[PDB]
Amino acid sequence: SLLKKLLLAP
Amino acid sequence: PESADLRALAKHLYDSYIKSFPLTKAKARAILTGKTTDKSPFVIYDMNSLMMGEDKISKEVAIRIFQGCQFRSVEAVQEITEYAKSIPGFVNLDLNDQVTLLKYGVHEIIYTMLASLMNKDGVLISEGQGFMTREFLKSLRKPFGDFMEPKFEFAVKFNALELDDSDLAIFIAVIILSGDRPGLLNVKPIEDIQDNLLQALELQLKLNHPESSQLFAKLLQKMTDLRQIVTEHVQLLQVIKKTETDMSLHPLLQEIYKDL
Ligand SMILES: Cc1cnc(Oc2ccc3nc(COc4cccc(C(=O)O)c4)n(C)c3c2)c(C)c1
Ligand SMILES: [Cl-]
Ligand SMILES: [Cl-]
Repeated sequence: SLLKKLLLAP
Repeated sequence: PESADLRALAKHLYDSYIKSFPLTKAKARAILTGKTTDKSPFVIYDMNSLMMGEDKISKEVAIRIFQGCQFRSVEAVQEITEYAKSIPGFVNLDLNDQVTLLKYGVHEIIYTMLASLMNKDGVLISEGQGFMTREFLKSLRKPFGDFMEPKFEFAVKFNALELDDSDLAIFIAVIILSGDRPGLLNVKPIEDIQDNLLQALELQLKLNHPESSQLFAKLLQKMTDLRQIVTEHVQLLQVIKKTETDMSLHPLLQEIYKDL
């Protein structure tokens, strides 16, 4: 998901 | 002391809040009051001034405004996500639970922070570059005329509590760490973090607002109020996406609104 991707970007 | 640790947590959250949110309430109230040193915001109070501002800051105005709010929401979701990642213990939670906490909590935070940019007469837009009047927003054609009014009503009441950025940083953290969101896989660790945040919030309010009777209880109630604000918003969105056509929804919002 997009939220997951935002959460993973350091 | 356990209290000393609660103050360090409060400060950590404030510092993170400053790093994550470019426009703070402190900066925003300075603009709304005029104390600001920067250039005054461009005021949008009617159709003509909106046209002029589209140059300073196909679709009908009401839709353009509505979608403008949606784009700002997308920007806010990203800022809030960065802030959530700074809350101690958050990044170590099950990744799917982090998604769930954001999915069900971002709008409550968006409306909390929007209040910081509002007064009874209007709202700051594009980080203080413009000021759109409440009068103009409710002048838009239905159903867009009542899109923001409930948010303005909430903000006037919320702002009457006179919270500052330090109070807000903890208030927002508590909301994000809600162990009752639908579908959470591991509630206990979220609740333990929230319980600590709640202790920090209580101490913050007793120290920062010594004369404000029952401020903590009032904030717990604002948390409930915010969920009702989101419920109504979601309800209005479905009325719009039922009578309006050709409208495009940002994928990040489509994801958040799904099953919600
Ligand atoms: C020049 C110009 C200025 N603003 C324009 O349109 C906009 C563009 C961005 C905006 N940001 C806000 C702030 O209000 C918000 C922000 C976020 C969420 C919500 C909400 O209720 O969900 C409301 N308003 C009113 C905007 C109106 C246009 C189309 C042109
Ligand atoms: Cl106000
Ligand atoms: Cl919920």
